[PDB]
Amino acid sequence: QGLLDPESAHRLAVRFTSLGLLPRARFQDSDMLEVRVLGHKFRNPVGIAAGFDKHGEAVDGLYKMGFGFVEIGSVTPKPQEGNPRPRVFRLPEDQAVINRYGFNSHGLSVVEHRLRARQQKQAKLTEDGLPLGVNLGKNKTSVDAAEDYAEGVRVLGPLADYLVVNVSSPNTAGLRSLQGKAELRRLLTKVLQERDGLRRVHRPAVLVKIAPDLTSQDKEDIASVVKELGIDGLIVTNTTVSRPAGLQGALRSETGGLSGKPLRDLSTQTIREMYALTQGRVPIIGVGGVSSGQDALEKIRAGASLVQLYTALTFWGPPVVGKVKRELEALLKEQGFGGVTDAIGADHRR
Ligand SMILES: Cc1cc2nc3c(=O)[nH]c(=O)nc-3n(C[C@H](O)[C@H](O)[C@H](O)COP(=O)(O)O)c2cc1C
Ligand SMILES: CCc1oc(=O)c(Cc2c(O)c(CC=C(C)C)c(O)c(C(C)=O)c2O)c(O)c1C
Ligand SMILES: O=C(O)c1cc(=O)[nH]c(=O)[nH]1
Repeated sequence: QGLLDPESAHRLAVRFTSLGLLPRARFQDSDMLEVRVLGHKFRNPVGIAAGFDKHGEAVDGLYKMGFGFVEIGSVTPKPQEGNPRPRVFRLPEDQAVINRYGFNSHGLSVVEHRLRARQQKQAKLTEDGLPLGVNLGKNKTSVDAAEDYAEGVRVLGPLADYLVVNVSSPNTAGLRSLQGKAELRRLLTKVLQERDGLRRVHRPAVLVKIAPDLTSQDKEDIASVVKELGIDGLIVTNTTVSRPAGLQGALRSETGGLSGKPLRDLSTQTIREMYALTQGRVPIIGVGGVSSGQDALEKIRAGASLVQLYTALTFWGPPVVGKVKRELEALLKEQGFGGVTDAIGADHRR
């Protein structure tokens, strides 16, 4: 996969994963790694971040890889092609990636039928501690962003353990302004009303996924709206449009969202701030630059109940999943935690 262009390599990775051609992971999850949050049991706290399986093609292969939960998407209401290629760039010297896909999506109807073909299989997986998240986006030309998200709630909500209102892609014009207070309250009120209108066994948790580039005011406002409306959780963070000092990759000045190691601590600090602003009462899924057990535990101690990764998988391969989990269990023991749950937010209680 490293030898092809990055997008072609990704498509080959998705196809290979979907076929199950990867040997089943050998790491057996210990009880120490179980987390109960968002109304569900998670066998382990390490998920695949949105973007790897944009269209829901490889869910079962990803569980076989050892992920404790899978998030697909972002999915847009209508199919759309995204930006012209190339739109994904490797920064090997930084263990980073820059992408500007622009919400390439098979669309709600195609993804709906894909998930329906395995809906009862997923119900059993969820009951066994392996939940499914669905990340919702908006079409490029849509005139009414809230209605795009409402359509996603109605169509894929009934197939999801949790939904993500992705208002933080750097690659759709105007999207991140949906993170402002008034716009976000109106958008999330509509999303939650649509969610509440689904039948009980088809009613997912709703989370908001936020950028790492927010001002202090932006974060205060998001925290306020999340508590006012009863939003079920936050995903922290998407990719960054910043370019931290010190990037070495030749492609560092490509337009797009930066992921991987240069994002890691910006993400951890955003988790830390959002946990404090919500008094530790709002579950956080922490994501950005996780490639080791230490990376995972730092985000958990900062306030994350669960973590996700994507970019590290494309540098270290499938073994990184078991590596993170084994290192995490060892660090929890070394630091005197009974399990993941005991470590959530621990830095704030020092
Ligand atoms: C190529 C690529 C595509 C992505 N697509 C999406 C997406 O469609 N929706 C979304 O919410 N996040 C998307 N992300 C963001 C990731 O879910 C994650 O938030 C971010 O990459 C940081 O995690 P990482 O450093 O482990 O990759 C994408 C990231 C990458 C690298
Ligand atoms: C869009 C971001 C992006 O997404 C990808 O999916 C890949 C492919 C890829 C990979 O998925 C895995 C993980 C292997 C699986 C079978 C799932 C890899 O181990 C590698 C390598 C070199 O080891 C790999 O290149 C990318 O290169 C990039 C830049
Ligand atoms: O371009 C996309 O589709 C995309 C990239 C990214 O980093 N984040 C996101 O939410 N969408």
